[PDB]
Amino acid sequence: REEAVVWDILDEVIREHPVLLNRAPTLHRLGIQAFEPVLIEGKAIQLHPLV
Amino acid sequence: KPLVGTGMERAVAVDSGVTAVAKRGGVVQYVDASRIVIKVNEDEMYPGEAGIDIYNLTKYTRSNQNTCINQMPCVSLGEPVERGDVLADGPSTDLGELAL
Amino acid sequence: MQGSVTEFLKPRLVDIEQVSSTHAKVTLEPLERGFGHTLGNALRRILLSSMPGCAVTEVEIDGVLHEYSTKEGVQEDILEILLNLKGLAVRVQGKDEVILTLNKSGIGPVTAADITHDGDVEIVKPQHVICHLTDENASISMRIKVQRGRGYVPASTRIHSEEDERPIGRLLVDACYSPVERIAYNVEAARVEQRTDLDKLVIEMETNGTIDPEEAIRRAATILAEQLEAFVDL
Amino acid sequence: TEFLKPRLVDIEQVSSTHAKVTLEPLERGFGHTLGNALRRILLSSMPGCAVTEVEIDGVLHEYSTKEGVQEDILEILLNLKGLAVRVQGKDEVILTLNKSGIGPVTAADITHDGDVEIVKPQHVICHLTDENASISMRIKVQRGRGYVPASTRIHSEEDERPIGRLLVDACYSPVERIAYNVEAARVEQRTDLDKLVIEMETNGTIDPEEAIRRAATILAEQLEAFVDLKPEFDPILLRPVDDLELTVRSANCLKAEAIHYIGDLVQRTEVELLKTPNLGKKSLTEIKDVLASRGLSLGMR
Amino acid sequence: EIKELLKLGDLPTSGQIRLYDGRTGEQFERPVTVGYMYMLKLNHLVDDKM
Amino acid sequence: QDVVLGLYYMTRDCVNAKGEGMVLTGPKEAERLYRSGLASLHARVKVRIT
Amino acid sequence: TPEEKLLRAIFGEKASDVKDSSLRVPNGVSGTVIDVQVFTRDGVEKDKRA
Repeated sequence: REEAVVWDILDEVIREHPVLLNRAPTLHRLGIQAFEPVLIEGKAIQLHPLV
Repeated sequence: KPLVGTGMERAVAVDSGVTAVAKRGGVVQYVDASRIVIKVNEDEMYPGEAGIDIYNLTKYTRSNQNTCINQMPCVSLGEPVERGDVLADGPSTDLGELAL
Repeated sequence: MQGSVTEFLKPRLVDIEQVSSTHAKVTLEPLERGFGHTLGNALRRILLSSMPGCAVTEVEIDGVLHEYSTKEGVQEDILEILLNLKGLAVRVQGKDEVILTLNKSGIGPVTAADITHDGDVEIVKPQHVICHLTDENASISMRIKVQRGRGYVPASTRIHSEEDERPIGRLLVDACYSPVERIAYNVEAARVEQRTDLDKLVIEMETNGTIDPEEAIRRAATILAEQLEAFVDL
Repeated sequence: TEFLKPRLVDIEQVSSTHAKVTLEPLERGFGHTLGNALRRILLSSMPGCAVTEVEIDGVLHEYSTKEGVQEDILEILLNLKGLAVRVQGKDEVILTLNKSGIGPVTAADITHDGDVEIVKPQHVICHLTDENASISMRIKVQRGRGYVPASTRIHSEEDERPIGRLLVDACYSPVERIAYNVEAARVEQRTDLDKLVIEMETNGTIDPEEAIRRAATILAEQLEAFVDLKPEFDPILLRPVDDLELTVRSANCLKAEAIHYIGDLVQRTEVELLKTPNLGKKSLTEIKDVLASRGLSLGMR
Repeated sequence: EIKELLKLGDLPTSGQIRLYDGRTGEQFERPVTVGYMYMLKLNHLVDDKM
Repeated sequence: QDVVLGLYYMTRDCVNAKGEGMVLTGPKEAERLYRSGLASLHARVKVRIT
Repeated sequence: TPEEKLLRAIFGEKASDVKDSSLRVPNGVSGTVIDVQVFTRDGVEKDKRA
């Protein structure tokens, strides 16, 4: 039951906790790169357009 | 309707049975979101037996994973229809034309 | 109690030309180079979003359990009726929630006039199409609920506000609150006797009828005064 | 039913000139309603003072060169725009810079004292080369609003004056930079909220805290005839102490005691007018005489 | 014959139009193309691919 | 692609079109200037760079 | 587990012998139930709802 106190605590558990992303044809070492997460209220995953 | 079209979109909606097309043409006796009944009105079946036709226009059933297939009446009651024009419309079709 | 400094030219409201019950042309003559371009876009954004409005939010229909069924003798299925109720042009006099009942039988369309009228509720378009009864014995009865809100507040937003909304016959319908569709503004340098550098901000506006241009501009402008209020001090 | 106001007001001063302001809880697009409206205010429509006219000896046409000056005329017009000017009460003040000899001739080398306050005395203006060099000029400052280009003044010159008037663009504003961010605001109820981030840089004419205040107050004076639903002051009290026509000793007394307009002299009791330097009874009887002659008094509130 | 249909539609014969921002209300320096592209929503939508 | 065509527009001098040699110090003027109407990007004008 | 066995003789045993295998709507999706259906085995007591 997403009780809105959990959300604030989720912000604390991801604060300086990186999350590595990865695309399908992993050709070179840059095909996996870690990021810091920013919680977004959508079901899509958002990406920096430079990487 | 697709504003910029090709002209083919009529024969695509009607060839696939997704739309309910008139079997023989008369004047619409009764419409409903549930079914459509039509008085054939001219040279019906060889014996003089029960001129009217009845079309049932399936509604709100699931498709193959997972879209929604239903039909709607596109004709108002008391309107003369000839054989072979859209009586009911299905998913992604607009009175004869295909509209994805 | 001093001082400090000041300058000229506050704006004022002039001829408000009504072209119809929906289209209107407000004009503000005493304006700068200047604020005719500063206020035009800063008024449009507040008018187009943050205005109060009334739209249908819940519709209970008798003999109708879920919004995907039909009803005998009705040309349109239930979802189509629910989408004709999103476009109800209702102006409520002094409440935030009015339960409008609608009963009508017999072959023929069921327009907005066929509602059980109310003294508090003016209907801006009585010619609105809601139904099409096709059987002589077709009869429909529903308890529409109009509410007062702002910001489109769709049905999925308000399941957390259930609080035991158990009634299964109650169809929840999306709000489309704000009564402003288009907002244009022109600069059109103004013909003031002196001070040759003065423009008149000409706001064209097309609404749904449920709000008059006068209070529409004033509620919108007042929001800015309240918003800018926290800017003076810090 | 109604709207919400910004709560988290964080002001980080990168300097007394550069500052960023962030205001977290804000509704949809209001981040841009205010941010772009306050931008169009500070960038153009604001008080402040800057150089508008220059008159230097010998240089008349084509922006000719003055002997013994490192920078030609254009590179002098440049440094003059960037003069932090905050005037006491004057809507036109003529200043003169007279200085000679090798070295930089800054803004401290101008005739100071006392109605104009320069905030940058080490503002580099010119550099003279040889020992026998000397420059002189009459600079005409004006208190205005906006950024008046030299093109608009000469094109529509209804009645201008002779040579020696060199037209410079009016930096008629304290604002050197205005930008705003959007930065979707996380509030525990709704996700689609804005937080306005105002990055502002200014000169010494005014600080960011009062520039934003004076800018938004200027916006609230607008639309005042529209709110659903204090005045007023007097026109003479708004005038400088020069209109009382008193002695030069009593003029510097009000010049040094920070008495700009008569609206401040008229509301200081004689108790404080005896504690003013170089204000005996000859400078106090002169005050109450020219004050009682215009139907006004001394020590009011 | 497309431009001939922009005439009789009382529209610019270029398919280009001057749009303003709405953020700033300022004008976009170049006149952009504006028109009606028949579009469809595909399958492959999220709520299934997450 | 997207961000580059933008920086190619922030460059690319144009024949004198809302642009004269009205200088200031430094980069900060072009931002006070360009908004609004004074006068355009790609305007062919000197300024003091540090 | 003795800790569990203690917890039931603390709060009232009611130690059920039947598990749970209900059909739960999968987390993430949500809508309205528009029809149900039951095909009871040939020769079993057709349920109330059946």
